[PDB]
Amino acid sequence: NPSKRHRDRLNTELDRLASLLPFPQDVINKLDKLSVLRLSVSYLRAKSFFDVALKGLNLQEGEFLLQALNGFVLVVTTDALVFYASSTIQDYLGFQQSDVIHQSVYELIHTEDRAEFQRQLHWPPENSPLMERCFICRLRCLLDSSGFLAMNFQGKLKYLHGQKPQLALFAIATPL
Amino acid sequence: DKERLARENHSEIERRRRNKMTAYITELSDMVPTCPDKLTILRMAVSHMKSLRGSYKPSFLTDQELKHLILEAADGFLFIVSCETGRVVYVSDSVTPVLNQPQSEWFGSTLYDQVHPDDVDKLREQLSTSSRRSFICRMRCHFVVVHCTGYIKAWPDDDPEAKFCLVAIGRLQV
DNA sequence: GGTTGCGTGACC
DNA sequence: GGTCACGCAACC
Ligand SMILES: [Er+3]
Ligand SMILES: [Er+3]
Ligand SMILES: [Er+3]
Ligand SMILES: [Er+3]
Ligand SMILES: [Er+3]
Ligand SMILES: [Er+3]
Ligand SMILES: [Er+3]
Repeated sequence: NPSKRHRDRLNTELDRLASLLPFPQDVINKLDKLSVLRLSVSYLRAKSFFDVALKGLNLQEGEFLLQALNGFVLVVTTDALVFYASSTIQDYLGFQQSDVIHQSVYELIHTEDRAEFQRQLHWPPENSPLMERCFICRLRCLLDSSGFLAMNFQGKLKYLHGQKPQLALFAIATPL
Repeated sequence: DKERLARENHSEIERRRRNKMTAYITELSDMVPTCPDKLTILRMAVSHMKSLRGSYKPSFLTDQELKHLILEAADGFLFIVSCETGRVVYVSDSVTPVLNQPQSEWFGSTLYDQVHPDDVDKLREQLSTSSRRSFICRMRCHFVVVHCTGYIKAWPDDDPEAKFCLVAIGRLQV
């Protein structure tokens, strides 16, 4: 039929796109078709924002940055959606970044601390003295933990561009 | 015998799959060279992706994007130093907003020269090499409190195991 | 022949 | 609770 070709050639592009994503093959192949799109736009959003803001070991640098840090990096929006979760989130919380991005941050936070976090999202010029955030919060953990691993977000909330003028929390997770 | 209702709630669910599907296409059409057929938007999206880009490491974010990000959220800079001889191996350009004097008196100088005198003895203890080390020290420009976190990697994928070096990042303590 | 949406069912 | 694949009725 012609509808079967419709859906088919509509799928092959999702498969190619997925294969182009910047994750290990282990996770790429188990990606839900919706996830493909969702995170695939998360990628482009990050690239745009970094192009506007940023407008041989230099390569090894990134890798070194992820491992050398005692925790992981988090970028959330006022919509309370993980704009970014570094690969190392798996190393301390047992979550794969693939399934953390573009998912309600509140699905990682303890109910008690959920409120305080919601307050940390919303308090403003670019680099004010205000809205420097350094708060403690407990985040779900999947390691052998008792769930709710306690750690400490030290970060600097700043304006998020490239999306369409919303704010966002850019922070580091310090486990201790 | 009203199961049709609960199967009518099934419709509502499958519907959101569309909205979520379509809504992403629109989202995925705002990060592309356009303001249209969806399929076309997906082919153009593939094109965009391929334009952006043995063992090889993919990355959501490049070294510039991480370097920057860490430098924004925490005021952290990377440095690799030699695990015994106080010899610096590498320092990112992020040593300019955190501290000053980038890439001159840090380029070939010993890490012991960049710290306090009364911290040398407390530092060599970290570099015994007798897997992951973290500490705090006082760094030059007069002086600031720097929290250093990192791991040990050697400098010359196996099945069992791999002069060493301290690969760490230092950020202003708080 | 194209694509946009809709209500079903099987299969988890 | 959700995914994936049908087939259908529209319409350029
Ligand atoms: Er899903
Ligand atoms: Er790199
Ligand atoms: Er309690
Ligand atoms: Er029935
Ligand atoms: Er700062
Ligand atoms: Er000097
Ligand atoms: Er081997």
